[PDB]
This record gives sequence, C-alpha cells and structure tokens, in this order.
Amino acid sequence: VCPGTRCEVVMGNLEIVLTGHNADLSFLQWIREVTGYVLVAMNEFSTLPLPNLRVVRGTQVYDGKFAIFVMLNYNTNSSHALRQLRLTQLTEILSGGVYIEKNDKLCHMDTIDWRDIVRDRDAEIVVKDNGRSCPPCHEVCKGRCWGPGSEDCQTLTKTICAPQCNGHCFGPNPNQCCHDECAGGCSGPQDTDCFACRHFNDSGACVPRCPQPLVYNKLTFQLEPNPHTKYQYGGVCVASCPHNFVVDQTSCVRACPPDKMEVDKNGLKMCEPCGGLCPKACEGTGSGSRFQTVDSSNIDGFVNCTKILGNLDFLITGLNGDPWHKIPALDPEKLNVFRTVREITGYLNIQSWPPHMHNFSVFSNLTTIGGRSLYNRGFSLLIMKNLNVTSLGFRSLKEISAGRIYISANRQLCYHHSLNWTKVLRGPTEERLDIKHNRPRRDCVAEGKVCDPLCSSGGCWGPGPGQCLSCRNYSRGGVCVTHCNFLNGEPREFAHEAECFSCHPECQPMEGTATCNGSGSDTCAQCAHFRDGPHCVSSCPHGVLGAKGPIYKYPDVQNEC
Amino acid sequence: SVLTQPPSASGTPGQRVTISCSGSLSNIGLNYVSWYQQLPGTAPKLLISRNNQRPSGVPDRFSGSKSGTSASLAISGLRSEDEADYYCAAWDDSPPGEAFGGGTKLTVLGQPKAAPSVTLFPPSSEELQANKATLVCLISDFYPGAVTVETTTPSKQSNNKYAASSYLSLTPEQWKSHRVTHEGS
Amino acid sequence: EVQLLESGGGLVQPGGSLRLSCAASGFTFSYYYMQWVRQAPGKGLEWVSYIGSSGGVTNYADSVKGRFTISRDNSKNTLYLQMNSLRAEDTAVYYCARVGLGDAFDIWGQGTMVTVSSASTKGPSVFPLAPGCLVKDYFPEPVTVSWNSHTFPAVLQSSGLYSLSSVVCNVNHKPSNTKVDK
Repeated sequence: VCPGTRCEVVMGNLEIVLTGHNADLSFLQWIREVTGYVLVAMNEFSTLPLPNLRVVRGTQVYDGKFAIFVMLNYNTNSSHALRQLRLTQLTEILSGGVYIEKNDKLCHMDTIDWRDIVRDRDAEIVVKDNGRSCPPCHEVCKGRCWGPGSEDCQTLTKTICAPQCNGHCFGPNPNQCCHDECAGGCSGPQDTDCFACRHFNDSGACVPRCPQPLVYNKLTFQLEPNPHTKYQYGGVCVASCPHNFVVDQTSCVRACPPDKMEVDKNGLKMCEPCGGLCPKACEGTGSGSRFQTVDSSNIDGFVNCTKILGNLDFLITGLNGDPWHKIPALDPEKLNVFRTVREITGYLNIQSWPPHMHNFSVFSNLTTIGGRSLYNRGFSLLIMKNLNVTSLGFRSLKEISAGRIYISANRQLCYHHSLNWTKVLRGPTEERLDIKHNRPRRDCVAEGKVCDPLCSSGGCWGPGPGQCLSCRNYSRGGVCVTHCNFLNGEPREFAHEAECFSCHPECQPMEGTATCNGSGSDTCAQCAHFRDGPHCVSSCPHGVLGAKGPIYKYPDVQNEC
Repeated sequence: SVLTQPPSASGTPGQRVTISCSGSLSNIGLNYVSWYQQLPGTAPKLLISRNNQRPSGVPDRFSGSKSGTSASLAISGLRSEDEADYYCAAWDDSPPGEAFGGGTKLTVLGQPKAAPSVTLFPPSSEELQANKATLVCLISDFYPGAVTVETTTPSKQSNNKYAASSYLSLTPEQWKSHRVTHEGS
Repeated sequence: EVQLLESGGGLVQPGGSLRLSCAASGFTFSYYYMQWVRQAPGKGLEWVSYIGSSGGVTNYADSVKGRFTISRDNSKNTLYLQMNSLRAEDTAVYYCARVGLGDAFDIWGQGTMVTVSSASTKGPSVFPLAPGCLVKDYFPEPVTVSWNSHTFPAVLQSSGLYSLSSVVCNVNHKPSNTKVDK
C-alpha cells in the first residue's frame, strides 16, 4: 500500500514525467498492483522496471480513455530514450485502454497481445509509431514478449469460457472458472488463485469481508471477540490498525465519525458510539480568556459543549448590555446552551441572572466543578446578589473538586440550607463555605420551601423529587421514585446502585416475580420468543458467521436453539 | 496513559524542524497541550502552554499547535542552544492524571562529522593476578554523539565533541581461551 | 520570588521509606493543584501524582499506587510525598510542579535526587593498564582522579557499582575515605 507518484499495491496513479538519463528506479522493482493508471511521458531513461506488476485496475484513466499511457519518451538530439517496458507479469487491465505511441526507441510493443491484457472490450488500444530496428523475441516467448529475453515474455491467460462463468475463468471448461470474488481472470478455482481482488484480501485469499471483530462463540451462546479480527485498511486486511489510525468497528478510518467517540478499552483506540451527544471542550470566560463575561457575542459559541476548559463568568454587563451600546443584551432563552455542559475545569461565577428565571436549571446536567482555576479569593462557585433565584437547580452536581463556595445576598434563595456539602465538596470542608445573608432559614421552613419528603438526609437543589441529592429509595430519569417496576407495570425494570433500569426486550413481564436481574438478555425469568442457549432472542441465528462460517438451528420444540 | 512523540529529531543551524505529539480523546482531545524543554543537566521548564501560548522568554521561533487528538511543536530557525529534550504533556480525564510524552531528543548538527579515536587497553597485569581481567575500551572525539559498540552514554566534552567508554567483565580462564560504530565504521 | 523549593531526597535502600518536601513561595499555594513528576536517569518524564487545592482529589500512577501518598499543608505552604516501600525502579529525580492557567506546569522544583540501591559503600579497586589508570567497582559517585599532584565518566555496572577510567595518578574516594595511589 503506497500513494501515487517499496510496497506492493499502488493506491493512486503511477506518473513518471520528464526524467534524466539515469534514475534509481530500482525502488519500483516491487510493485504488484496499480489502482489507477500508468503515466510514462517525455522520459529519457532506457527501462521502466515493473516486473511484478500483474494488475493495473484503472478506476480512473488518463486522457479519459487510457489505463496505460506512454508517449514521447525520446529526444530529438540525445541518444537517451525508452527502449524496454519491463512489464513481464502484466496480466490484466480491469478498466481502461492502452496508449503506446511516439516512442522512437521502444521495441517489442507491436508483438504484445493487448486484447488478453485489456479486459474492457470497448476500451481503445493504440500502439503504433514506436521502435523500428527491433530484434525478434526469444524462441521461448513464442512471438509475444516485452524484451529480448527468456523471462520477458507476455503470459497469456484470457480464454473464452462457458456461460456458467461470465468472463471470469481459467479455461474453456466450465469446471475451471474463477471465484465470485475475482475481479477478472484467475489461475485456479480456489479463492487463493486470483489475479486481482474484487474487494479485500486476507493474505492472498480474496474475501468480500475481512474477519469480523465480533464472531459467534460455540461456548457461550452469544458473541465474542474473534482471534483474527482483521480490519479493513482499504484493500488489505490487517489485524492491527496502522499508525494513528483509529479502529472504526470494521474499518481502519483516519478519524472517528461525528456520531462516535474515540474510546480505548482493550488497548487500541476504537470508535464507539457517543450515545447522545459527543464530548466537546470549549473556551470559557475569566482570567486567561478573551472576555470578562459571557454575553450576546459569546453565547453562540457554547453549542454542544460538554466540557469547559476554563470558567464561566456571568456579569450584569453581559446580561443587561454593554455600557457603550456596542453589544446588545443577552436573550435569556439562549442561556439554554449550557444544558450540554457537564464539567467545568475552573470556576462558576453567577453575579447576574434573568429576573424571570428563578433558578439555574440551565446547568441541570452540570456534573463536576474542578476548581483548577479559582475566582476572587479562591472561589470555585460564586453566586452573589441574585434577588430572583429561588433555588439553585444543580441537580446533577455531585462534585466540587476544590476551592471555596460563596453564596450570599440572594435574599430569595432556599432549599440549600439542608444541603450536606461534604457529600459534594471534596476535601475537608474546614472554612470553605461562605453561605450567609440569603433567605432566612425560618422563612423557608414557614412557607414550606424545603426538600421533598422523598429526599434523603443529604439535601436538595430545589422543590420536587427531581432536585434531590440522594433518593431514599430509587431514582428514575433523575427523579426519586419509591418503587421500580419490579413486579408490575411497563416496562418491567430492575435495580442497580439505587437506580431504575428497563429489562432487556424479548423478556415477557413476569407477574408476581422479578422479570430481569441485569441489563443484558442473559438475565431473565423466561423468554418472550426464542432462547438460544442462556439467552433470549427474538429470532434464532438466521445467518450469522462464527469462527468457521454461517450458524443456524431450528427452534427445538420448546423454543431452544 | 502516555502521549506519542518521535524519539529523535535533527536539523542544521537555521532549519525548521517539527515535533508531532499523538494522543487520545481522553487526554489531548479534551485538554490543553503543553510543551516542556529540558536542557542537558537542567530541570525542564515551560516552553509552550495552552496549545500555543509562549511565556515571556520563549522566542517567536517556537510555535505549538493542536488539531483533534494530536499536537505539534514547530521550531523555525534552529540554533545550537535548542539542543535539548522536548516533552509534550496533557491532562487526562478517564484515567485522572497527566499524560506525558516519551520524549524527543533534538540534535543540532552544524559541526563537521568526525570519527571516534578508539583506544583499547588489554587486561591489567596487576588485575590478571587478582582473579579478574576486565577490558577497557575508550572512545573519544566524535560528532554527533551517537556510538554503538556495560557501556556509558556519549559524554559531551569541552572540545564540543563527544566521548564514551565500554567495559567487558570476564574470567581470566576465558581471557586466554582465544588469542565501535559511528554510521560508517 | 516565585519558587518551588524541594527537599528530602537522598540515598536509600529497597524497602526503605522517604518523605519529600516542597516549600512554596512567591505565590498563593492554596489556590493551585500540585504535581509530582519523577525522571529516572535515562528515562523520560513520568507523572507520579497530584492533589487538589483543598487537598481533595488525589490520584496516583499505577507504578506507585499504594506505596506513595501525596499530601499538602496549605498553612505551611508545603507539598509532601510519602514514599513507602521504595523499589529499585523508584530511583529518579523527583520534581514538584504547580498547575497553572490551562493546567500547564509553569513552575518546577530544582530536582532533589532520590536513589534506591541495595549496594552499600565500597572501596575503589585500582588496576593500572598497559602501554592510564583504571578505577573499578566503587560506590557511590564521584571520584576525583588527578595525575601527579581527559577523564571518562564512570559506567553503571550491573552490580550497581561504578567503573571509571583515566588516560594521559591520585584516586581519592571521599565516601570511603580512601586515598590510594597506584
């Protein structure tokens, strides 16, 4: 595998134009296949050494008609010109024609059966006005050759065969045609005896698909990583992905898809699905940024952003507007752009907030505050003078890694008095909490501004079971529920780490007992359809491949594959 | 949890060289990239911070860049003072820590290629009578400092060249049982 | 000025323990995460551990996890590293770095070398060659070999010892109080 204009496969076009009298073309000695066309024009060397060149495909052609273009390889004065076109193994041309003209000193081109090399019947073959004083081919070559040698003979292969083998055959007999994965002719009936591959190549055996990474294991009636697991590197199957290249399930792509992320489980980098929104870091505000605050000109650059490499400053200047009427006020609806933000490396500074927005439910998906960058006098979270905020609303906030916490002058803020910051603020609390002069605790309790009864002794981020730090029982979509759908209801659910999850499909709702035990289909009371081993599938293996080939089995009476 | 750098890099006084740095989404893909220069016998200092920023002291010659899960360090206008080790680093998420690079050893040539003057000493007679017979192979005056023959690492002399030494511990019985490369030895 | 001064390093034996100190000055130590990075002689930079500003988060490398313990005294402006059950592969130059803007290590320590060797002090056996002197098997470095009244750097022997040579003699080994001429 190598780019166009050493290796074995030439991905691209082999172009050699205007070369001196002597050139180290010995690097081209090892070339088997060319994907494009061969361009040799206006050269001065005597020989083009491509002895292993067996197949020139021709997905694209020079002059819109030629897979091999050779001309003007001589000089009007000097005596240095192309004399030999060493293509001793040139067998097939899948597409395109041949153009060899105006080569004054090039011999043995008017003796080659190009109709045997060219597969495209409608292609144009022009070979004339070449060498004049050319000696006959060697007695071995039997008339057709590439040069004056016993090893420079053209090997004929193509032969009109039975209609059972449409073109692709190795003889006139019907029991001698090629394989279905052969691009042209062949040598034998086997898959390891072809000239060129129609798709891929394991190690000389042309297969339509490289060894799948996930094959069927006879042991555990399911799927498992395959021993070979060769990945697609374009035309060559490789067990290990190339340099920097990431494994995209079945292909070795240069970079992961827009809907997938570059995960790295079993050593190598693999492109796994994001499952929602892909992680994305963004520039923030504060010391080291471009801005003093977020505003009308910054709010648009936070779309689909999950991580904040920096901080987020919310000043009155950003909300109300610029003092010099340069930048208009910030539309409160655009604040919903931070709903994708999960982590902030630095601090969060909210000194201003839209009056009709009584909380920070915009940051309801905010999980982690690093505090690797602090504000003012060592603060990671500063909410000051917000006379409209009734509750915080950081339902997803579980960790504030460092720094102090400043929450004051909010006057109408509640639901935060019962919060156990130790279960959120990492490191000894000591004197890191600066929370005072908000809404009096007695005022909140009197008006019922406290945590929902379904919340534990931890605390809350506002009213309702959704703003709880820790549920007394279970959680469902971030909502504290008393029971999961264990014995009744749809969908039937199970429990894990005090959180509700739906049971795997094809598992009928078992009344009275638990339907599922885990997330997979390996853990059910019974199957709603079929049961291939210790599993529960909607259909028995119709045509899945394992380590040997396709695997299938009829539903043995009691629905057991 | 390591970043991938080329082990070596070379150039001539006034030439532009590049030092790439591979990584992953866990580290580089979601964090800032920083470069650190370490002169021989000194502690490493901050050369490049936050992908492309230079502190007051780093010339406009050095220029770092970041594109996806990879980063590069370009040095336009190479000087004999740039001869040092270059490491790249990035904060790592899923394994909470710092992802460092293997290290790139930038070699600034300029000096004419020289062949090492080898001086080998046969086992000491006083040593030979002491149940031992170690060999002493002394390597001196060569450039660049890279010679393959326990063996020392190439030591920079005051003559702006390099020196080395290789020892061979053996047995006196095997000593009388039988009676240095520099890219073109 | 702004400086991270380190201390506590030295020569120790396998199984032994060491506590490295890192005094800060010139900046507010309580506002930054702090790092530990070591570098074995010949090897590259290796991340050891880091701690939060409030001493909260603490993560280690798998090479040191369980044996090493990072801590800090923000009241005394000092970063510590409790190195217990030291192995031979822990021999390195331990720098303490401060995280800065963009999580970059803008301030480093001076070095403090930590050495874990089983071999104790030994006398330098001198064997004179044939038509300089040879300093074989001595520990620890260095030795001032001057003739009367170009010297190659010693090699790191497979036994943990050193072998120095000199070509044109006084070989004084201060750690062993050995002044032998040959």
